[PDB]
Amino acid sequence: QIVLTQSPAVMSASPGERVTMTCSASSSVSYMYWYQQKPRSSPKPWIYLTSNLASGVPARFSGSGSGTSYSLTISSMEAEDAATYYCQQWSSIPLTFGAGTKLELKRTVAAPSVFIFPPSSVVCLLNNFYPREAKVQWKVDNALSQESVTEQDSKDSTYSLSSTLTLSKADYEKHKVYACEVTHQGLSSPVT
Amino acid sequence: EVQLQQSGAELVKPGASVKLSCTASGFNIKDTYMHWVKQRPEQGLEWIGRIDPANGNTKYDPKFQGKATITADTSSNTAYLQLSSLTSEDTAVYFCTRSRGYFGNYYFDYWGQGTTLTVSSASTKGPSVFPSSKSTSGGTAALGCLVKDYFPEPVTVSWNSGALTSGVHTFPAVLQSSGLYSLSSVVTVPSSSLGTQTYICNVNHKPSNTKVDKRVEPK
Amino acid sequence: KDLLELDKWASLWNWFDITN
Repeated sequence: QIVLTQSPAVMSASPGERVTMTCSASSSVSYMYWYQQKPRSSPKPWIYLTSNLASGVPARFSGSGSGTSYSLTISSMEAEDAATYYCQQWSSIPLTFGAGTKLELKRTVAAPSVFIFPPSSVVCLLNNFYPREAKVQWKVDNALSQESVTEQDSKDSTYSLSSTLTLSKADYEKHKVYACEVTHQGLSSPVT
Repeated sequence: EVQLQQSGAELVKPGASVKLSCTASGFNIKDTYMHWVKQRPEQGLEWIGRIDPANGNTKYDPKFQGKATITADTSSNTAYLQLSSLTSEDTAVYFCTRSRGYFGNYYFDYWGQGTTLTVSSASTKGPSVFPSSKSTSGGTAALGCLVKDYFPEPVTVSWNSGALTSGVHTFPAVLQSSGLYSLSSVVTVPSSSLGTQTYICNVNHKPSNTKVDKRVEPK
Repeated sequence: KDLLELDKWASLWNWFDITN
């Protein structure tokens, strides 16, 4: 079974610069096919027959390669391209896909703003931070939940986190201070 | 103008059978093949198989055979996908596409809208729901609701039916170890406008038919 | 019907369209 190991899986790029992403196979194939899938939408076909664009694909996109070397390159990146670009072959059965590379926009370095909600389950909030990497640590009475991160926002290309600390009503009235600590990227210190 | 009309979302029991649909419009299916693709959530695409609508040329992924059964109706122009012994790994979103072989350059030109499938045994659980000096930051105060302990997805959450458009963040739900879903939906207001302008989260859970209007009042 | 839905069997069919 010829499988497609696609790379770089996670990447970031701003507008104007070129973007090249590959999709190598475990055995030599003759053509590579590219599909772009936006969130909550069916995958739209991009490149067919190694280097033939579809109807609505901008001419800035282009493919190339031969054998197991197969890739997709963008002349100058724009904004409405941030999605996953799954690859596929048609040379051998079963037909396999790649795991797709997630494309993100390169925003300016910005730390988030911390906020806490109290149960009247404690909910902590992170708003509009780039990049997406973050570390959340709950501290109930200085003693060390489920995370939730939104997609890259279409207005500012920033992410937002939501950590939901679940605690029973019996253990909620036993302690006092309920804090939420965050360590960001640009910030050289933590918050609470 | 070519479209593929699939079916709606499903919720089956662990081990039961379920069949999906894909009504192709704008063309004759006998002029092409029909392929189904399974996409595990937050993961990649998995090719299921295909069927020749005119006659028997049905292929499947050898790791997918026995579980999948793809049929077709020539006069109805609709492709069907039957599954059996639904498990937690089978919980995924399923698509529908076509391929004209060499004359259509092989690539999947037109895709369906996609169908979401879910497998569990704790069915039809209505959603449970839940502004202070520690919720504000620089003239902007954060407030929201907590939609917890509902099944199955999704739960539409709107604020005042069109108000407070900007600054809204309805986070994707998490699968708690209890078996039920729970998400959050916050919204940012001004310094003292939280108590002046009335804000309310409109949580609507269509599966359980549970429409809940919760009012968020400051502390 | 593999010879019409597979990749390598396209350069072959390209030669039928220029030799018919």
